[PDB]
Amino acid sequence: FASVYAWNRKRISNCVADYSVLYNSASFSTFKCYGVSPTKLNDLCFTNV
Amino acid sequence: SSTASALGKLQDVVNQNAQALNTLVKQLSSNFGAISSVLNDILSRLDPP
Repeated sequence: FASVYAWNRKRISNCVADYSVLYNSASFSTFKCYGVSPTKLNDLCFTNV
Repeated sequence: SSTASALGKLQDVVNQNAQALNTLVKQLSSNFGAISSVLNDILSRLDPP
């Protein structure tokens, strides 16, 4: 990865994102989300990420 | 038949009623400090607490 003063920013669009497979993994120490419930991340279609 | 503006009272009453109803309907679309003005979105995006 990069440093904190040169953080990489990338765009995600025109793709089929699967969040259930990302969420169910226990390798993530902390996963806290604001404004959207993670369980309901699979029924929402967005504009840009 | 010719001269207009002789029926100000009735038109004024109708205008008052229509304007009150219109502003009542328009008040529905305000945000009131929440995150969205439509209830179907907020129910389908957040968690009950």
